[PDB]
Amino acid sequence: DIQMNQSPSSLSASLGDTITITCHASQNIYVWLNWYQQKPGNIPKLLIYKASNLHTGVPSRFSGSGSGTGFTLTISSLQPEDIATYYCQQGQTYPYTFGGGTKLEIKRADAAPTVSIFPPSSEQLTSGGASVVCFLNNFYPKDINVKWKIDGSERQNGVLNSWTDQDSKDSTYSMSSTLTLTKDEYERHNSYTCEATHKTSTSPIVKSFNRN
Amino acid sequence: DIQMNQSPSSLSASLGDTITITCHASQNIYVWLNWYQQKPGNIPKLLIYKASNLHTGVPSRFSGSGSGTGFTLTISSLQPEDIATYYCQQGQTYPYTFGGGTKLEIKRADAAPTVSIFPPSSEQLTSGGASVVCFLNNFYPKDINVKWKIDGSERQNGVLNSWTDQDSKDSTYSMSSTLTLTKDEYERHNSYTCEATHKTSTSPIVKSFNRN
Amino acid sequence: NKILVKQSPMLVAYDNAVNLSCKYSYNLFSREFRASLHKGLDSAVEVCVVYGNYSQQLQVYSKTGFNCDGKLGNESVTFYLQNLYVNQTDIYFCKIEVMYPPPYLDNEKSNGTIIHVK
Amino acid sequence: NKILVKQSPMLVAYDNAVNLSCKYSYNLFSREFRASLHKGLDSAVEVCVVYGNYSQQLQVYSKTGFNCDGKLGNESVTFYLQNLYVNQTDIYFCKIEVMYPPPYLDNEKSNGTIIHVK
Amino acid sequence: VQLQQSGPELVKPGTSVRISCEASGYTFTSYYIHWVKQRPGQGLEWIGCIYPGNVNTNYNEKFKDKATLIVDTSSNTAYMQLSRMTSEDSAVYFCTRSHYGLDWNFDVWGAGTTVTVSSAKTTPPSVYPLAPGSAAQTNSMVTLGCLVKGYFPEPVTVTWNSGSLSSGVHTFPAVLQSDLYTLSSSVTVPSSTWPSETVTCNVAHPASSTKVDKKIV
Amino acid sequence: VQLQQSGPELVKPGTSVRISCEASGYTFTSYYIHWVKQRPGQGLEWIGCIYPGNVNTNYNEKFKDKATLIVDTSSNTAYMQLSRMTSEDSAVYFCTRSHYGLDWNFDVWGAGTTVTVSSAKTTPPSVYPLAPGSAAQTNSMVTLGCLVKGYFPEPVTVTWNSGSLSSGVHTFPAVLQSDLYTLSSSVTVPSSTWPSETVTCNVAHPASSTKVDKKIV
Ligand SMILES: *[C@@H]1O[C@H](CO)[C@@H](O)[C@H](O)[C@H]1NC(C)=O
Ligand SMILES: *[C@@H]1O[C@H](CO)[C@@H](O)[C@H](O)[C@H]1NC(C)=O
Ligand SMILES: *[C@@H]1O[C@H](CO)[C@@H](O)[C@H](O)[C@H]1NC(C)=O
Ligand SMILES: *[C@@H]1O[C@H](CO)[C@@H](O)[C@H](O)[C@H]1NC(C)=O
Ligand SMILES: *[C@@H]1O[C@H](CO)[C@@H](O)[C@H](O)[C@H]1NC(C)=O
Ligand SMILES: *[C@@H]1O[C@H](CO)[C@@H](O)[C@H](O)[C@H]1NC(C)=O
Repeated sequence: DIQMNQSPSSLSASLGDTITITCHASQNIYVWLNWYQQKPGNIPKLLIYKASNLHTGVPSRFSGSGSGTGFTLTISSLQPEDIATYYCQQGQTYPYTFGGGTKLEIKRADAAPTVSIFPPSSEQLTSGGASVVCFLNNFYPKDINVKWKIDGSERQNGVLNSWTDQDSKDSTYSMSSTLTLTKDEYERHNSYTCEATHKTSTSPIVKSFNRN
Repeated sequence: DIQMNQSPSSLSASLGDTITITCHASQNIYVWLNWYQQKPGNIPKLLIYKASNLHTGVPSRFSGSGSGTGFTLTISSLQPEDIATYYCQQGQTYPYTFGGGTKLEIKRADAAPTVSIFPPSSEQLTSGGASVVCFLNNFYPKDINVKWKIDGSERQNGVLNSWTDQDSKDSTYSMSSTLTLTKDEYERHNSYTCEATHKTSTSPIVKSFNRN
Repeated sequence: NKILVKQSPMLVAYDNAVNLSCKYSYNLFSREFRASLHKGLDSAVEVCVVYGNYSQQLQVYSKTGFNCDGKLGNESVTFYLQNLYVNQTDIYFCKIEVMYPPPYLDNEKSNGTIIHVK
Repeated sequence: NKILVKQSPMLVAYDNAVNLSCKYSYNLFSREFRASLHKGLDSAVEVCVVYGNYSQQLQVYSKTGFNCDGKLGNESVTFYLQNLYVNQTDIYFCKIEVMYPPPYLDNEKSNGTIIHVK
Repeated sequence: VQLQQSGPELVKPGTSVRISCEASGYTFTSYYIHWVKQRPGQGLEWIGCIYPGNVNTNYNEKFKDKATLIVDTSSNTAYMQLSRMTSEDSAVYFCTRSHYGLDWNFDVWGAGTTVTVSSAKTTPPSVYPLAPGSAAQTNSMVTLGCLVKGYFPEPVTVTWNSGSLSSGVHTFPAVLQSDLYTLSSSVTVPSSTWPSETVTCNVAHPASSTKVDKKIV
Repeated sequence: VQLQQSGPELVKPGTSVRISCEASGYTFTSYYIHWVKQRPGQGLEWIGCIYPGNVNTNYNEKFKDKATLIVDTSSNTAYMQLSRMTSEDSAVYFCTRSHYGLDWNFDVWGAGTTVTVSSAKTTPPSVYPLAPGSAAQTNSMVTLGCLVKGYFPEPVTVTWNSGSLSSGVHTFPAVLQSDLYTLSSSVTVPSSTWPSETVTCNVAHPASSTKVDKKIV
């Protein structure tokens, strides 16, 4: 079948920036190629159909052009609300084929992550376990390192992290880190520390708690 | 459909003469036209098929040529046996169509007609009738005039004639003339004369009979 | 049932263009329809598709790169093919389908029309 | 019964000539047959007729003015059409019939073959 | 490879007769059967053809209604139906064939079937012997004759001495007088042979199944 | 013009499940129903389409055997059968349509049906309340949380105070640890609101029909 080759596999731009994406087709699809928008964990919506034809309801900041083999999507005056991934699909020949998509990140002012540590809940310990959780919220850029320090020593065994997609509302990133130990080995140490280093600081943000 | 236009509607030639017939076609029949021979009161036989193709058994004195719209039949070294009528037919497009035919007469030495008169037969008179018959046989050319003279007067009422086709054996012509009267009016005259004038004589050939 | 289709047996393109008129066995007018022209004995390529829906202006189009134009007319549709190439000389088949009001209606494969582009 | 006929969907004439091969659903060989090529959607004109009869050399011919040549081959016949005119560009249909030994056998109307004479 | 045709038939103006033609000596289903009519004195014209096998037929538009071509693959017979006849139907109809594959011409013809469409009466002939008086229109040899008057329809046959006499015989064409037919035949013989050896002429008229013999005395 | 899709389903490696998609708000027989699969983190690809009306269908050769498109003109339902499943079948399948006459694009999409093809066990989650110690990681305001450990399969839902709390909520994506799932959710609230006003997080796991409520004390 026909091959869809989107250009920027990813792209970061600031508020109001007029970015642009590209989609090249192996062969001639004429003007039968559509563009779609699909926000994080959301359903994909038609943006541009028939090369330059906008879909009812799509703002005019969205434009599209091309014919035959070359195609391009332009979004002028970027809005945080445009944080999403954009796919190009051809509607000329069966089987229909989409592109690889292009990710977008709206660049905002650097931010420090509000760190929060949380001890194992009473109800959990009752089950023989112990999960110390650490929250690192609303920060930018999305670069952040978390080290766990059981007392003074660093620990990496039993640590699971998770990152949320860029906040479409304030354009930040969040992360959670959970250190899961057993009730047994958790009770032999006293101080549990969650440490994070971010561009926002040359000094690590430390949050810790003792068995009191 | 297609039209067949044979040329000589008739033709007389001498023994050994190399005559020729023509057949023009309204439109293009290519090489699909055949020639046929049909002697007096006989069945027609294939002579030439496919323009120049002779049929098995036809002497080589018979030839044929032409294509498209013009066609011609040639018979060299004429034989009395060739006395007949010749038709051209096309076998290219339905409906098939033949020509008008061409009559042929093999010209031979002039001949005088042997005249013969014959009174009403006894058995006929018994029926109230009376037919005097006159034969004029084996003569050439086929031009001949017969007058009936009841006594001295000429009679034309009740006279029926008939001519045979040219003798394919000795190339002559024959004719019969019958004067049909009633027993009544036949018995009131005495001399019945049958008179014929032919190129062969400046003096009429007369044949007559009396009631004795 | 089955709609009927009567089309010219041949059409010689003049100036690399022609007019493909398809005579149908159907309607005075007003239904939702999709008319179609297909080229090839194996009817691969769909040259043009003139869509109609009661009123809403006739919406003609091509996914194959043909400069197609369509004109309606009761029981007929005419495909005005322009810029035809000499190598496009082939048998073209007309197709008609109704999608509303129901039920679905289709045409009995026509005898076709050979377009000779010189 | 019904003999089968498989023919090329298209044939572009080279030097105003082409080779019309007809693939049949029949015999190793030896029967009395009449093969036929017809031009036109209304199959009017019969372009060529290659006759066979067991042995007796294949007898090809045309009543329409075509420079036709025929070559046999088991379950196939090939019509070698020469001096074709550009205005002869059309759909040609192959036809096959057996007249002996009985019974009469005929072919099911083929999909045809568009001959594009440039 | 013979092509037998039906005997002459008389048809009353309005009716329909169906003549036949049976093949014999070749493969019936390997040839077309064409019918052509020849009006007295006129040329011949193509009526229609039929192909025993797939029973396909072809007609000339000049005989679309009358002519109806039928075939009989069992008796190798080809029938021709002429419906609604008129004096324009009176002519001799011929039978012939064409090769199916190589359909180029008609090489085998039937001997024909004369068809009269007259409502006249079938009448046997009255044969009258023609004998010479007291003269000699050709010395050293005599000419005798036979008058066949008032018969219908055609034809009659005229032999001389049961066919033993064939030389010097002239049977003149029949002339139609007041709806009936009259013909005569002449026979020339050596005066040394007659009246010593008896001479008779035989007259046959199948139309009325009459056979006569008249001796010249 | 809505496009309702079936709920998530768990399929054991080898079997065949048939998801659905019912149209409502337009003429079902005036549009094609296309199916496309989107693997987690990957782009989406076209499976096949079906046209309710003449029931004609079109498939992508990459799903010829599995995919079998069925239509239900009564309930305006379009079914998609995925037979013989593997971990390569695990992805979210979308439903969408294309205009039949003007077949240019897909403007209405279903919300999707996540499909897991794992033979693991369905287990309800163990919800654990996260409360702060004797510090303050953001003075004048607190951050509370909820730990949802050891559930299968996905998904679980996490509301705060029966949906009354929606601002300052961060539910982090589930990470799969040793065949099971663990997620956490954080909620930021004014220190003037807690601990005076009570806070609870709601955890729902349809897969095992378990609904839990944990209050942070
Ligand atoms: C086809 O029809 C159009 C009707 O607008 C006409 O203008 C044009 O000349 C026609 N083209 C030809 C000659 O094929
Ligand atoms: C067809 O006509 C109906 C009548 O209003 C309209 O609702 C529908 O959108 C039309 N189809 C299109 C896609 O133009
Ligand atoms: C038909 O002709 C066009 C016009 O030049 C040409 O571009 C195209 O390649 C040809 N068809 C093919 C081989 O696709
Ligand atoms: C057709 O076939 C003949 C076989 O003898 C060959 O010589 C000739 O080149 C062919 N003509 C073409 C190219 O169509
Ligand atoms: C076909 O073959 C047979 C076998 O001898 C022969 O009698 C017949 O004439 C042939 N057909 C023709 C017309 O060549
Ligand atoms: C087709 O072309 C030939 C070759 O010039 C020409 O003679 C003929 O008239 C054309 N076809 C027609 C109109 O019969």
